[PDB]
Order: sequence, then structure tokens, then C-alpha cells
Amino acid sequence: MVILGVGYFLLGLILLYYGSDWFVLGSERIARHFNVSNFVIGATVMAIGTSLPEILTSAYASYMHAPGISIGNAIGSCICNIGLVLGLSAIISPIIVDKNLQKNILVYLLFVIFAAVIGIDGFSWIDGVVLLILFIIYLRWTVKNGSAKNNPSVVFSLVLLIIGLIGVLVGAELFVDGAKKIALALDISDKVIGFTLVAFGTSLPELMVSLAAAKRNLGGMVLGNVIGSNIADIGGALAVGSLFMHLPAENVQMAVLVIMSLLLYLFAKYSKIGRWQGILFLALYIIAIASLRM
Ligand SMILES: CCCCCCCCCCCCCCC
Ligand SMILES: [Ca+2]
Ligand code: NA
Ligand code: NA
Repeated sequence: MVILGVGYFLLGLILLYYGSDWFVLGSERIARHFNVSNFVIGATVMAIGTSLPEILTSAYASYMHAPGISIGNAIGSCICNIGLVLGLSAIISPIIVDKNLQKNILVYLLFVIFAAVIGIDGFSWIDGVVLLILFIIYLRWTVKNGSAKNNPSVVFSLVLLIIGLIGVLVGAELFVDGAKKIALALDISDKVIGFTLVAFGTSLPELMVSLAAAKRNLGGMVLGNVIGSNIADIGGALAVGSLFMHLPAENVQMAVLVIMSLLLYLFAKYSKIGRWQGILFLALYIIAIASLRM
């Protein structure tokens, strides 16, 4: 069952490549239809849609008595979204953040700090409930501040979005599924092959989507996708995971995330998110994946 593993692998890449573009284009059209900014549509629809793997992963893992994976996958994705995903995107298409999206990012920072503080002694199911409620509040707050027949322009837009989303979710799965089949067929299969492959596999939707939007100079959409995903990973994935079982404290990873989130805000507020800010993000992500524990 090799080659068919290469089959799922390459095909998943193709579905990720074109699927992300369709998702970006469809989301961009939807945003203009509902008269909202690209940030808003990225922080809500796109973010939640791409964070669906994390939510299902964290829920399933915690239910299977593996709470370490649940919180590990959740936080690792957050670090990945700022370090790798935003890092690459910022370099491709530098972002100048308007004074109104700066407020949203500051709110994001507060949310992260709050999660880190209450997570010091781990995350209880009550911690999850609270985070999930704030998650819900953030969404409505974001949409309001960015708001205000079978129309063929609207239908085609929704088809682009949905099919594109299916493309990146199925594609990301085929990528991981093809990679597990190859490693097994080549007898090079550990168990953090493995945990590394799936945790990064859940981040593949955000990566390809944000890179697609970055290529089209949609920096607001990219920034929304990153900020929204992180909140969806904490208020959604991590929260749901804590409902099934107490999640052990990841104080080091949370600290890294808080620092990265702090850096993201300061750059957006007093400077820009461009090449050298993107380079710094990639540097920290590389240092993170080099010295953080598996
Ligand atoms: C919409 C559902 C939100 C989450 C509700 C979670 C309830 C979790 C209960 C976990 C066990 C609590 C045992 C207490 C002794
Ligand atoms: Ca706690
Ligand atoms: Na994801
Ligand atoms: Na996401």
C-alpha cells in the first residue's frame, strides 16, 4: 500500500492548492455581499471552517483520555498560525493595520492572556465553558463592528466557498493520510511522526488559505484568519477538550504564545506587519519547534 500513499499525498496537495484559492475567492465575494471587511469574514467563517480539524481533534483526543494531545494540538496550532502562517504571509504581502482592526487584535491579546492565566493550574470544564462564551462574544462583537432571490452572484460565491472549504479539509486529510501510509510502508513509523503529522496537518488549512489570500494581497483576510483561528483554537478546540477531561497545564507553550501574541499586537499598533516582522515570526517559530518538547 505504497504509491497509493503517494497518491493520497500528491492529490491532497492539489486539493489544498486549488481548494484554498476557491475558499479565499468565495470568502472575498461573500464579504462584499454582506458589506463586511475581509478581516471579519476571515476571523469568522474562514477561521472556524479551517479550525474544524482542531476542534474535532481536541474533542476526540480528550474523550479518548489523551488531554495532553488536546491542549498540545490546540496551542501548537496557535503558535504555528502566528509563527509560520502569518510569518510567511507577512513577507509575501506586508500589512498595514487600520486603527479599528488594532482594537480587535488588542482584544485578541487580552483573550490569550486570560486563557494563559486560568490555564496555569490546567484547564477545567468550567474554564472551557468560560472560554467558549468569550469565543461567542468575540464573534458577534467582531461582526457588528465590521457590518453595515437566488442571486447568481451570491450562489456562485457560496459554491466557491463551500467547495473550496471541502477542498482544503479533504486535501489536508489526504495529505496526512497519504503520509501515514507511506511511513508505515517504509517502516519508518514512530508515534510522534505521527503526533507531529496530525498537529501540523490540522494547521494545513490555515497555511494554504492564508498563503492564497497573501498572494492576492488580502492582508486583512490573512490577519483575520490568524486571529480568528487562534481564538477558535482556544475558545473552541481547547474549550471542548476540557469538557471531556481536565487538560494539564502547558505554561511554557502558553508563555510562547502570549509573547508572540504581544509581538503581533505591537507591530500592528505602532509599526506594520511586513518582511522583517515576518522574518522574526519565522525565526521564533523555528526556535520553538527546535526546543519545545514533543
Ligand atoms: C454547549 C455545551 C457546553 C459544555 C457543557 C460541558 C459540561 C461538562 C461537564 C463535564 C463533567 C463535569 C463533572 C463535574 C463534577
Ligand atoms: Ca484552571
Ligand atoms: Na486548522
Ligand atoms: Na482556523
